[PDB]
Amino acid sequence: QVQLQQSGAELMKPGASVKLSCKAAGYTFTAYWIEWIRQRPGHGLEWIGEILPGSSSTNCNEMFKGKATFTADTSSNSAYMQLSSLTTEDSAIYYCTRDFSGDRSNLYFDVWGTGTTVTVSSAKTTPPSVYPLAPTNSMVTLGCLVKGYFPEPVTVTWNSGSLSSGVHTFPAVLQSDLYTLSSSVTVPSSTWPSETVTCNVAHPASSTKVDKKIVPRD
Amino acid sequence: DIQMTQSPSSLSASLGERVSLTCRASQDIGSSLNWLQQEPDGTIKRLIYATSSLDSGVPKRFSGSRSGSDYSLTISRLESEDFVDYYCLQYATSPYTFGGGTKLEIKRADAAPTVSIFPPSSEQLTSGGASVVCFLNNFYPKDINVKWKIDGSERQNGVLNSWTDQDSKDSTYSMSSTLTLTKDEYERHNSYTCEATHKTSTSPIVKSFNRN
Amino acid sequence: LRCMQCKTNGDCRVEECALGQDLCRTTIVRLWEEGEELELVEKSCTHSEKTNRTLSYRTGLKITSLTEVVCGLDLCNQGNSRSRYLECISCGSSDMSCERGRHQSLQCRSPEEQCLDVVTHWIDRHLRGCGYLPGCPGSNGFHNNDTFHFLKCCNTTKCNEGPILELENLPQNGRQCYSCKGNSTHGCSSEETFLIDCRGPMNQCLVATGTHEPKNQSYMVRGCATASMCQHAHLGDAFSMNHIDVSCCTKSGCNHPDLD
Repeated sequence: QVQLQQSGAELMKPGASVKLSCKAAGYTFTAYWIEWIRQRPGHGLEWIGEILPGSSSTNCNEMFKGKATFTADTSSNSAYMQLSSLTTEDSAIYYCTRDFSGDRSNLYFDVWGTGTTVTVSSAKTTPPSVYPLAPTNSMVTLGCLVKGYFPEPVTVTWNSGSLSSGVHTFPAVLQSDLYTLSSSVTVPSSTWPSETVTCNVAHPASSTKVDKKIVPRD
Repeated sequence: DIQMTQSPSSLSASLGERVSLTCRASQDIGSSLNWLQQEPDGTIKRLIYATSSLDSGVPKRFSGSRSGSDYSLTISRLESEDFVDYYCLQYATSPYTFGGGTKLEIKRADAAPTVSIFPPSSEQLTSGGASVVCFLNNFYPKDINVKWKIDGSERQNGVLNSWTDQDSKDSTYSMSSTLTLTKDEYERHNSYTCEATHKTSTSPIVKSFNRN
Repeated sequence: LRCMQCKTNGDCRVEECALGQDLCRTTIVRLWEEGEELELVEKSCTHSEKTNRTLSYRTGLKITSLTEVVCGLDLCNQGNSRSRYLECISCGSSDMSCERGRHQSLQCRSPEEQCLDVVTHWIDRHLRGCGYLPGCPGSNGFHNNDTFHFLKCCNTTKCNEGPILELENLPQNGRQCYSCKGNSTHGCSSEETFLIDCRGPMNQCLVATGTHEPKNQSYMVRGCATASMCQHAHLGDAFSMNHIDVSCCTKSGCNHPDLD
């Protein structure tokens, strides 16, 4: 089968360069241009550039002048893209696809890598500050707030997964150089504080797994 | 540099309903426009190549067509699997360009948002800062917006918002409005409130919270 | 009118255009062939009812790329990465590639260009690829006792595919028009004229007169044609005619010399 295999997610200090790869399989590697497409958060797809192995020939969108730099190793059926002098705004997913060199429209942009994440930031591995959020006739909603962590992701569960009921976990937003997210759970007003309710926050990067139960305040 | 103007940016529909989206070229690009489909997990697959040619395995309800500068992707009998993002791609001349994407929605009944306000925990107050969280949960359509009130006063900075994709169980949305602050400035005033209005209530819904 | 005049070698001058001439041309031919782009350019005065036209096609590991461009102004023919608009089947008779089923894909380089399919028998035989002729979207051909021309033209992907058009496999219209070619003396004379059975979409009775551009004689033809083929421009390049008459009609035999 035909495949485009992409390098791992990269966590990067602004002002560095990183070399992403797109390893091909299943077809005559040199017969097709390899295309790089950026996709920023909640943003759309943009075209970075391309390179034909095994040639000295490449193109790019003008905007990525100085940033994107393309090479390829035919021995290894591998294509590369360096992004130099990184900033905040290089934080994006990056997909690779293929574009046949010859004429035959059916072979253009037909198969796709599943993308590489590049996240660029100043901040260093930081676990989350899990603060609890306590207060209808029938239902009572409770909350657990994960603030000020880095990097993504965290897993949040309630009563160690047994409680998957009225659970909403929101995607993180940057408060400072750090992320921040909240999780809500909805349970019967008679159930709480009859039985205790606990949010369970794991932040794999910092080897963390912290628990916090919800209790009436004053 | 050619540009493609895609629409609709967002579109809601039901099962069975036929739908169509469009990319308009700023220059002639022949029949060299392709259509793309992106899964919620980011996975990108190609559906239509060369304006009208269907990909292998793509179900025949998907179809392509040009009219002048408007190249239009069309789906006839919608399936649950179809409600995803779509993009067009022109490859006539480098630099190649994409549409601004189209997000596809399942059409369901209206639903009022279950609002909830939450004062800062003492553990955060210990660290020094203070956050107030408004949870707006389970409402359709997405047409809604937030307001905070500090003794009445709407606040500009400190607010942050997060939204969920359309829930795959009830088919609704949910929102997380968060109001960030610190010691001195929070340790002052006596009423905080997260107000928001939806299509289901003429009077905005409110959660008047006094810190005592 | 005066037009730049340069031979293949490239020695140039200003040609005072002879009486009648009112257009200046620039025929550019190109041959890509495994890493060598070969360009020849002719310029001169040229006769009217001519239009900008181009044909590009693939012969095996080669690409032949014809182009001509005209205009009415004095010295108008003076001075003058990857593009992809339409996938077109291509081949040629110069290597019996069109005659066989070795039908390569050629991508059109310009937005105007369309997928073509021509057949030319008297006086390459078969051609397929990318090109432009005015008002092209559609097919139009012609045939008589000996001559057979056709030119299909389309704007969708791989529309110029399938078997090679032979006049023989086409049906009979029912239309019968008169078939002749030559001058009204020894040529299109009334005994020399005769009835043939029209074919395919060529169901118009046609007569076309004019003058053979090479030698200053006049020249006439009759036969079966499409409606679109009924056109002052199209006969002047299929037979090098100009200063033309083109009459068409749809009664079997409305061709006849008596009926001119």
